[PDB]
Amino acid sequence: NNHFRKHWQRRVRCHFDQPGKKVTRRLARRAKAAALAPRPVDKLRPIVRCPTVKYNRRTRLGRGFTLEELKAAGIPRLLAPTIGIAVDHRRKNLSEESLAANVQRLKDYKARLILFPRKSNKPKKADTPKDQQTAETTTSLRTSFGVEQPLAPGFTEISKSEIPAGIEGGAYRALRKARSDARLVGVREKRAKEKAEAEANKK
Amino acid sequence: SEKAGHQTSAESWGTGRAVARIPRVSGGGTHRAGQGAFGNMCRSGRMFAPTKIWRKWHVKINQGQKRFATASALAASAVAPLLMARGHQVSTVPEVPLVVDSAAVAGDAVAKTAAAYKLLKAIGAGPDVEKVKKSKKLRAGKGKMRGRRHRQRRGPLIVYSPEHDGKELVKGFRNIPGVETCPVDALNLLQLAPGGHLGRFIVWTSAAIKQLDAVYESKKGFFLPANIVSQADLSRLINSTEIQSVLRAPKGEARTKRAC
Amino acid sequence: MKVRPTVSSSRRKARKAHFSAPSSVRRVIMSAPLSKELREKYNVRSIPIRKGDEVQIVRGAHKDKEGKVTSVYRLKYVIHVERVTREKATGQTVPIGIHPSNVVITKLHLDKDRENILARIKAGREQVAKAKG
RNA sequence: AGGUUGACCUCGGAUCAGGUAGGAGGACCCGCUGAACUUAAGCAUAUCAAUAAGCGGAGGAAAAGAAACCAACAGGGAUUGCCCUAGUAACGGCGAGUGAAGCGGCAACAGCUCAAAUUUGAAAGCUGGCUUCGGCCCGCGUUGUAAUUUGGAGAGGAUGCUUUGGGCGAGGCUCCUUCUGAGUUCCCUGGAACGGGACGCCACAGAGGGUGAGAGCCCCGUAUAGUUGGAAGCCAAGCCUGUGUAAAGCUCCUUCGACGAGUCGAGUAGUUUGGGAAUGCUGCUCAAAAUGGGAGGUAAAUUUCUUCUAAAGCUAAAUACCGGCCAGAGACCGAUAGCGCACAAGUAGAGUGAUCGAAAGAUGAAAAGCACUUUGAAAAGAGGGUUAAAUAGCACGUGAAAUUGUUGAAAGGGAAGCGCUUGUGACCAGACUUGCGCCCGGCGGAUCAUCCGGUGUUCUCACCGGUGCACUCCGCCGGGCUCAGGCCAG
RNA sequence: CGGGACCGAGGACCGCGCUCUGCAAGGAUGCUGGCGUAAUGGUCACCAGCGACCCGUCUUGAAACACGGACCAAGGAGUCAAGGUUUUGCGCGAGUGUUUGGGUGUAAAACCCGCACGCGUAAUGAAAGUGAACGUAGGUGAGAGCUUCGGCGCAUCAUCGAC
RNA sequence: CCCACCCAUACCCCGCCCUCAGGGUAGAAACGAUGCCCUGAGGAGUAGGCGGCCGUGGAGGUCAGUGACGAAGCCUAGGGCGUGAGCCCGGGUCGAACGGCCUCUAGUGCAGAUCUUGGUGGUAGUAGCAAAUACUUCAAUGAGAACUUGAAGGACCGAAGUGGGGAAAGGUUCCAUGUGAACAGCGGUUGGACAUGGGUUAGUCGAUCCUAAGCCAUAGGGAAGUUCCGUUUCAAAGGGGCAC
RNA sequence: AAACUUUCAACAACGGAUCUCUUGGUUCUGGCAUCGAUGAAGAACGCAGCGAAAUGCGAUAAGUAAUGUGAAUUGCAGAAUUCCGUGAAUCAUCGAAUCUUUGAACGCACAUUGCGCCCGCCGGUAUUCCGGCGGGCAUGCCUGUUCGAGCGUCAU
Repeated sequence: NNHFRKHWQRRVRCHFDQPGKKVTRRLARRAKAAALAPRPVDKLRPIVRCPTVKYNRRTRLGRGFTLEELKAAGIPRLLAPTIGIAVDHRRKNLSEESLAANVQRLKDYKARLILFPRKSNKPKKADTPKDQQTAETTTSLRTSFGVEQPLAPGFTEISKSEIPAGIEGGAYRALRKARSDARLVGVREKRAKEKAEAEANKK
Repeated sequence: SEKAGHQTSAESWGTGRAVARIPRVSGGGTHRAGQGAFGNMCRSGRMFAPTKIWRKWHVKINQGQKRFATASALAASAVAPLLMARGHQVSTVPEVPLVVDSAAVAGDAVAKTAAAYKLLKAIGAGPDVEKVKKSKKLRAGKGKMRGRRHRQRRGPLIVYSPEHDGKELVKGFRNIPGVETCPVDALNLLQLAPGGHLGRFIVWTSAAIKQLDAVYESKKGFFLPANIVSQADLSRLINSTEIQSVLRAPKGEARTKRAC
Repeated sequence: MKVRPTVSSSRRKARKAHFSAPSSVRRVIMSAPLSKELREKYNVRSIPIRKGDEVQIVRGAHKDKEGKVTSVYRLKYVIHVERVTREKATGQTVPIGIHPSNVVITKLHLDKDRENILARIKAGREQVAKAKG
């Protein structure tokens, strides 16, 4: 199975510029870091869980924090993109756990945040005082605020006194039964309505 | 170029009685008219199988095999017979592997080329450096036109620890011909086996000798390999009493008498 | 070894630049060393050669000949020195082209611009020496 | 005066005041239009190919783009590109073949503007003209210019706190500029050292080139910190001042909460797609709705559910680049090669024209490119010169073969050429020239054996210093003897 | 018991032997002469005896026919890429693959890094789905090697079973 | 029917080369062990298969490699080695680079292709230089005169010309002076050749103006568009005069 | 025997292979964004003391100004440069200029150096004639100005 029946030599792409493009990307990143100093080179990203049943075991960085997450962390939505926080209005919080995890992430970032005043001679109450403005800082939010546990721990120890009893009848039997009711959910309802109609007719 | 030999207008004159059926340049009034075109056997034509840029130029090598080869080259660099067999001049070297104190290379001690040169003559790499100095020759062939004018031998390779010895020794040793420098954590097989030949002469610093074990303990996915032979002395193995005590008596000599 | 990316080690480009250099570049190319007395007087090693300089030839078949530079003929990269000539067949004299790297300057044709050149070269050499020492 | 005098609307004129478009380039990009050779035995489905040619339109990138998305999960979250998904789902005469996407990792990340509301206690908006630079006019516009709102919301209330404007600016960065280390030391060869030998020196510079032959130190440059002078921008630690007329954010809420039409969608036709049961586009016909509409890749009805919110619009980056400009390189080619072109090459030349389109580099280090004489009408020749060399003479480095002339040798009664083997003539490579070992005689010296001390070693073998006093060791010179020595033979 | 031709391989001893002071017994020595150079030997040209179709291609079974070749120099034709397959060498090994990317660099080199992913570790069925031990991972007959000499029995083959 | 004799690459014996096969070779005085020693057998070859070596351009390493006291290349009735492809040396010429060994790499090996480009033979001093009637004498010039000039003669075109002028086309070929080579299929002092200069004067001759056959703008309508139709149209397409 | 034909060798021819060279191609990589009605790309014609071409330039024509360097250019001729300097150069840089006839090409045309129109200025006896010079006159479209047309809608 070789697909060479078109004019394939007209659009052959070679990659001799791979090291040069790496050099160009590194120079661009250095320029961006120098322009953005002392801010980090990237924005804070939330922790989200991958879709589909294949990848829902693993978490990763998402686009931005939700408005509910920002409101529960006390960060206004207009201030958030100005202090290194990415905002995503499309994502919603369907469960408490991801919402709470991202809110704690935002609180940790806000606790570690140093905010310089807009005017040096007129500091405000929301700004970091000059005696606390000096510390060891980080320039990579993807490294300092990475996904520490993408997967659940694969090994845990318990005593044999607390071994669970298990599903009555067996796990295999439970799976077969659940599939059986999932396939027969409509038939039972139809026969129940038929029996109810017959009972109403001949009560 | 992809269009070389194809920027002509030419058609074959057909089967006839006079000329070969090669395509010929049309028109008139010039020498090119009527001359053959498009053939690899023709002057001013396209070559057979024109070379392309999508030829495979780079070879993917397993990192484990690279690390194996680097370990083997470093092991061969500590064998003084192989250093002489690779053409290095090490007859005045006090010990192989040659380890120099880091106090003589750290900071700006050998940041000057004169100081580096004096240190080399003190430690005994001087005859080999002089060999490289005297071996300069002009290249035979078109490499002279293509930017490769001179050829010379390879001198000593100084391996250092950048964290403890600094990096001014690189500037110090740069201008000496044949003298190469390398960090202990980025060792290069192209330097350790020049031309695929084992036994490079290496000047070590004490910091690099201390850090070499950490360097091979920090390589993930790689361990120092297990040899398939435990005792490399075949003479000791064969002439040991354990083998000789169970041998059969010899059935002949090295030379056999002619019977008839 | 060259380190800067604007420096080329191409022999083809170097020869093209050398043989197609304009006249002001050829003036700098056509430089000559000074004599030992001039070097210790001015703290200057080399200067471009011009008409009116006194030179001594130190290379070639006309070695140890001294004379004034009568022409700096930049088109074939040569100079003409007075009395360093040969005879054509017909008996007339034709000058012999000498490269400026084969002569040493013994007396400078001094003027305001030459003094400015010597002063700025000497000042640059001295400040380089103080910076590196 | 009313048969008059005007206000609008629409349509015109002007070398009116001020502007703008065209063409070039087109490698990459956005569209339109659109083949055939080819591959299918042939061949109207198909494939080549949604390609070549043709046409229109931009930029340094273009385009796309902040969901009428993917999904079905514990849910992800604008666009673009790389890897993978995957030669997979799927499509396909008589089968040749074709062929995505979601997730996942990474590069790069950035969000927003309108229409649909009454400012109605005040068109608060704007083009142009004249300015004394304060403004004043001719107008546009209510068939709607500002402020406010865009679904992430918002509008109205309640509530108590927060937020803001200007002006300097040390210092830093980008770009042209001045300047940078060391032998022309001695000897030999050579026309010329840049070659060989010796003695040095510099090196954050031993890249490259030139100079009469392979030059770190003769010259230009090369490395690194800097150092002169100049211009224009950007970043920026900090520092002075106005403070709330006004705007802005957060929190809560009874209520309100406008959201794009010949458009969506349906049928049909053509085309296209993996989406020939689930794709997109266009034409014709029909032609909507208000928790409505689109989608949920098998047609339909009923009941649910999940996701967004079309028919208006803007926006950097990661991505492309056979065009242009600048630059650096190569296990590339070395004048029939490499671009058609290393040269006054897209030139000379051909064709009515569209177009087609070459051949052709090298004296010498330096012209020193042959003075003068002589012979010829001249071209030139001969002497004599230049040069290191004319066996380099502007036919010019080297100078092969085919082919030609002279000289020398040979053969030849309708082919030569070739193989085996002698001979003749011509011309040659080897081999040999004496070595080794004894016995005498004559010389010239004690690096004879032993012992002592030191040193090194393989730890019992050696070297070094003293000792030999010449029946011992080492060379030389004359003889004599034995052996081995070249070719052809008996 | 004579007469003649061609040949002399090997290189201390070893062995078989015999006619046994030695030898003809597992391969030539001894004596002598001329010359010591173009004399032997070699190359080239030529004559002489004998021998000897012009190459390549095509065709079929083969010849013949046919096609190409005036001569010389230089050029001139199974290459590269992708995808499979068998074999060889190498590394690691139920794992393996750093090089999409990131870090680093004396800067297209070299060195370092890990998430995902590909292949393999499980198959079968159109699919829904289900999913590999009765036994020292079984019995029998062979089978290299080992053995305490009774047997244990690798790979592999044939056959009967089990999942 | 008999006797002897001739000779094949066949058969016998011997030497040597290669291949295959079977043995030997370490308390190593021990070896390009990828070596060496002993023994036996065999030897044609198309399509085809496999192995080893020779050569060319370039890359890494190495030979402290060769070289202006002469690298590479070329010529050679001069030699040596190899079965061979080839390798090495001597002599002559010449002038600036090149080679051996181990790995790496390829635009790597020619007698053919009516092969490409370039150069050169025999044919061969050959075919031929025979249409348009035709030339001759003296003098001059010149190195040289059938084909230059002057004179002297002889002829031809024969007014639908071998005459005198134009249109198209050419472009300086026109005129003067000078001229080596090349060209004028013989020669050349001559030349439309080569070199340096000079020469074309208009109110009245043409063009310029008019319209013919015809072509192209504009209005307007087609066409995705490059553009097509349209030339009097379904156009507000303009002139004159007078005014207390 | 010579000549002739052929072979062998030396030298000389013919021819331009081989070797060495390379201000040139080819491929890759990095950086940059900049044509035109304020008239582009392209074309034609001219310009040097002595040039035909290539190169450069436009009647200010192998060029002008400005900045910088600091003593040339060169084939010949002719001049230098107060060298202690407003300064050579076929020099570099380049911000000010010049920029013929054309060409999207723009008064109408163009196979014509053809034919006009508008407004100024100058000269020749010149209110009239003649000549020269300068500035202008394309199309589509936008905003605005001004002059208009139409019972199209009205007021009066």
